[PDB]
Amino acid sequence: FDYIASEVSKGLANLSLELRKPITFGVITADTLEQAIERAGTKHGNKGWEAALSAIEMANLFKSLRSMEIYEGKLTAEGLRFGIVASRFNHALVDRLVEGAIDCIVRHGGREEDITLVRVPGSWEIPVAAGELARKEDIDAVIAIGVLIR
Amino acid sequence: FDYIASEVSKGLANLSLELRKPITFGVITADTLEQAIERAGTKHGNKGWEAALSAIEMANLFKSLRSMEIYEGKLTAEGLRFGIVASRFNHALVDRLVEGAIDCIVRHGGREEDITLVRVPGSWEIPVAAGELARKEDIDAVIAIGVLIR
Amino acid sequence: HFDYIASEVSKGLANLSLELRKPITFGVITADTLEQAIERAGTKHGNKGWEAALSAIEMANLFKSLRSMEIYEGKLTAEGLRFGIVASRFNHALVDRLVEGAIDCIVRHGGREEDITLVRVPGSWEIPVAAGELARKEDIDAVIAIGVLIR
Amino acid sequence: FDYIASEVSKGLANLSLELRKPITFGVITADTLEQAIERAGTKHGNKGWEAALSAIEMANLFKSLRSMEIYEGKLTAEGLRFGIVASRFNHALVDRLVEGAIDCIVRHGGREEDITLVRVPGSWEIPVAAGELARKEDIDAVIAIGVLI
Amino acid sequence: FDYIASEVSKGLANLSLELRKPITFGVITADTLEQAIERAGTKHGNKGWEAALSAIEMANLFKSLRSSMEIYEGKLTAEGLRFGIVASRFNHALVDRLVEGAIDCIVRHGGREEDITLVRVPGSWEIPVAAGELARKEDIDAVIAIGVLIR
Amino acid sequence: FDYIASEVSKGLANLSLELRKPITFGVITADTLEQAIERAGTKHGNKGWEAALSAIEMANLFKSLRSMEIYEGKLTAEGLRFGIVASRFNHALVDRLVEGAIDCIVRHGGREEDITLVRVPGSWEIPVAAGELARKEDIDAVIAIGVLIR
Amino acid sequence: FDYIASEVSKGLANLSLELRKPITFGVITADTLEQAIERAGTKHGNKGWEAALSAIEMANLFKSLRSMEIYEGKLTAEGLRFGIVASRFNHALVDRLVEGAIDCIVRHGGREEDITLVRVPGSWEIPVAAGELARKEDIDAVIAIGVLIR
Amino acid sequence: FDYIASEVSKGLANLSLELRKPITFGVITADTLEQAIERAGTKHGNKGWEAALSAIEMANLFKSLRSMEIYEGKLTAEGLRFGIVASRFNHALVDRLVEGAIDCIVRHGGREEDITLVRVPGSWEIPVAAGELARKEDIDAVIAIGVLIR
Repeated sequence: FDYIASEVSKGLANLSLELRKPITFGVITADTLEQAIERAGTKHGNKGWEAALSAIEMANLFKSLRSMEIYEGKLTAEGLRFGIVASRFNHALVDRLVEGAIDCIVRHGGREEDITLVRVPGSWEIPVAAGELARKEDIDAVIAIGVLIR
Repeated sequence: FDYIASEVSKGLANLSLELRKPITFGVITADTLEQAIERAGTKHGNKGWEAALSAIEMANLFKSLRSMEIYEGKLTAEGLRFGIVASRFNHALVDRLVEGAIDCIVRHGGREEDITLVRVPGSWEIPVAAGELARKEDIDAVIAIGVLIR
Repeated sequence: HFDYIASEVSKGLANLSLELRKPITFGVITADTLEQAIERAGTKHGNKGWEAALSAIEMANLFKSLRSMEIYEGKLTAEGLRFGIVASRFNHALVDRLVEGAIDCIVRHGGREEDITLVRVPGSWEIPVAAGELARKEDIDAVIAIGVLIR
Repeated sequence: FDYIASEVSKGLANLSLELRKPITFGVITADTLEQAIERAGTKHGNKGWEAALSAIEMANLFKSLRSMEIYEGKLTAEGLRFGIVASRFNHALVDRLVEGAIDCIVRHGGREEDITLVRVPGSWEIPVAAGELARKEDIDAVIAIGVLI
Repeated sequence: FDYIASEVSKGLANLSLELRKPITFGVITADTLEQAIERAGTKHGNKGWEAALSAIEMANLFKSLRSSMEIYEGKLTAEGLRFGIVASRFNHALVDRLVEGAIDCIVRHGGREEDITLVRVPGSWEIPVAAGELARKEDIDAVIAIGVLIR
Repeated sequence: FDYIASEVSKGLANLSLELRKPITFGVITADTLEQAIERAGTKHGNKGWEAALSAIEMANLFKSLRSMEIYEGKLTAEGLRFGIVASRFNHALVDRLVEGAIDCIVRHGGREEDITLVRVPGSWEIPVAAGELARKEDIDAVIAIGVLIR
Repeated sequence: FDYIASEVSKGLANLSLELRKPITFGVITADTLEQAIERAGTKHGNKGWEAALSAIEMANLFKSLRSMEIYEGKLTAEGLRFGIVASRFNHALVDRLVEGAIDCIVRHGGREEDITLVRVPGSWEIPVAAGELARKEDIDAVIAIGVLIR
Repeated sequence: FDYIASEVSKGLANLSLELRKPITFGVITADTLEQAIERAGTKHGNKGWEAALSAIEMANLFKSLRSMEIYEGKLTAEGLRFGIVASRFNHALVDRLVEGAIDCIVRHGGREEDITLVRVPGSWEIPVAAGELARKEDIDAVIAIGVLIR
């Protein structure tokens, strides 16, 4: 449970730096399933909801980036395209996180036609699968959603 | 304390219903300054930030109102004008809430050019000032920011 | 501020009903513990949404027929009437239960889901101000307010 | 838990002040069942009887008003018009209260032809229902009858 | 209290299956008059109100019965339906309340008082035989039996 | 008791503000009989006497209103037309308070020809009864006399 | 509870004998709610699951029935049509019971389009509704599902 | 002592919202006379002094009201006209508060020729009396001064 968590963290960071595209680390790491529930305990501040919010800000920031000069990202998600990769194990909480992230995009102006969802068997395969979506020229940001119970 | 809080709450409610304009009650009431510090710094976001978010949703919902039909408020505030009333007493926390409210409105797309801010000396004078801002035609939402310490 | 909100909600809805001259049912569950809200949302015989919708149908028919001796009362045939439901978002797990119960009662009494307008609000404070617009719309015959207040 | 009781009391009082028309508050408030049963008895008469008597007295006072001048109303209700609004909850006692109220109006010279009765299912809907009869120009007095357990 | 209650329940059930027509068992069986008062006092409506509601639902269900899977349910719109009611006479203090509740339920649910037939019997022993005649009438869509059984 | 007292207080206050006419709140709110007896049987301390005196000062204030300027009401009751409403329930103390109020006005120069008395069956209908007396242009002040036993 | 349970059981038995069609008695009789929870807590298939299995076997038996010869029914659900009467009372447990019956029929190869489901208000109305379901020609087996709380 | 305090608070708030004119709530509510003294314990921060300061700011704010837009009131009280209503009961502290409020106006530039003082018998009559001054077109702000001992 330690190898997988370390590897996915390293892979996501390396992909983001190499490909120059925002990747959000929406991965739940909990030792107990109860704590994993509390990370998405019926609150609107779900892990997927917060990750989607950060992804929208990062994408808008890179659109402009690519007194003094101040750069920051808006939350206007309209006209943007996002990719989402979700793990399969323990899908009871995974589905909740996916719904929250999709809700955040739609509520802030995103369209479901520009949202691509990919499902993977295990969290170990998240980085390799997300690499394809990140390398796609028609993707502005990538959100990785998973759960790791120890 | 209790009487003042009751007066401002009923005053804002009466103004909202009569004037037909969304008004958010971003007034934090606490018996101890320690509780006020908790409700002002880094707990689940600034209360002014939360109140600004609620005001944005209500403003868009009213704009829309102007199977089964479902009505909901979009969180994008492009072209929506807002008015903020802030107390002066305990400006250490009041300025914190004003920072959160302005940050929410600006980062959600609303330009700061259309934001009007009015300062009042005490919490007792919030309803009367909001009575003028709400009666202005070019105001789409009113946010009241105040602190009540017992 | 549970007490302040509950008092404000009751006062606002009552004043709206008198001023706007249109029935507004108060389907709000006020509880201090989550268990009491679960008890009312468990549909042991019927949830408050079912009961509030039932009362609203009679009120709409009564005003339809009103607007020895004379006795005025409303029937429970909900066909041909349109309803406006305002649902809070806080504790939406129980709110969805109440909304489903109210819709079920209206549908079973001859109503159609096409003639039901649903409005979502973020907080209980925004229930009165949002409900006012639906009541002012002349095509709406009744207003149902559904919400939960936990202390 | 008395939010409904507070709302109906405030609504009725404000209606009377706004429209300048007498409204009688014949509502029994009791958290226990037996006290409501006692108030529906005949030891002091039914509350509907007392409410109807108050409406008659107040209506005559309004008609007369609109050494020291003294204004008071008689208990004769010939030729007047009354609007009675009653709830259905706990109708086992509400029916007797309504019967007593109508009995008082009829036996005090009033005619049932002018008695207009409005039926509501919940006590929350008493003020809004009264908003119609009270706004009618041909209603001399409004009576509100309800039970709150 | 024992034999009479068993016979009336068995007789109504046998008539319902034989004639294939809904028959509601609105019979209050109590060992003490206080229990009768509990079922006579308003508990979300009197037993007659519930019995009439059940009769309406069953009648519409039979009317329908005579995408993924066919689901049939009964609506509460009693328009154009004819009902027959049989009631006992003993303990008429509560019996009149029950029959008034049942009549009020049918009327307020869109039904017309013209299409309601009422038959009175001296004791509960004569309920099944009268119910059989009303059920065998072709112009009857449902039968409601109202009675009280005090031990 | 609680509902009746709150409604009477709010009703008289709203009528006074709306009609801009002085109205005195001479209502005894006691939980026990002895307390009301003390307040309606004080040695030269009748509440009706005190309420009438207050009405005299208010009327003299409004007649004038309608270094620095100072406005005050003189305690002379001459030339004032009063209106009095008296509850019928618990008439034992109501009559005492009415007599005390009449004594105060007459001993200050009031004429019984200028006092109009109206009786109300219950304390609930005091506000509506006083609402008509205050609406006559020839009435200078309104005095409400009532008793509330808990 | 005694009269209801006895009459329901007797009526269903008489209907089965008269109409010559399989009717299974999936009515759970309990004094308290604990017996209902344990018998519906997906132990190895609820009462509805078992009743559906019994109905399928009986339907297969009558398909062919209606040295020595031995007749028995297999556990195939293809080509068989079922009607289910479900009580509305305590629908929180009724849904689990009816779902178990549906799962047994579907997983035995049965198709959902042959299942006709009807809801009844009370347990007393179960026999009369079951009579119409069995009397229809296109119905092969009848399942009665109800909960009796004492 | 509770009815009077609630009624005067409601009356002042309603008058301010209805008439659109600043009204300052300089009313002392203390359970003990010692605490009432401490609210004006020889300090320059008296209740009347603070109320006058708030009144000056509110009046200047409304004069202008009737990057972004920021509105706030100055303390320049010159050329303004104020009305003061003071209760009579317990005048030992009332006179101190009145002197403090007058001192604040004069010290910040106000003139005694534009200050109108009205004295009322009891605190219950403060709202009705203040309504006249508030409705006067030659009054910019109204200050209500009173003491309530419980």
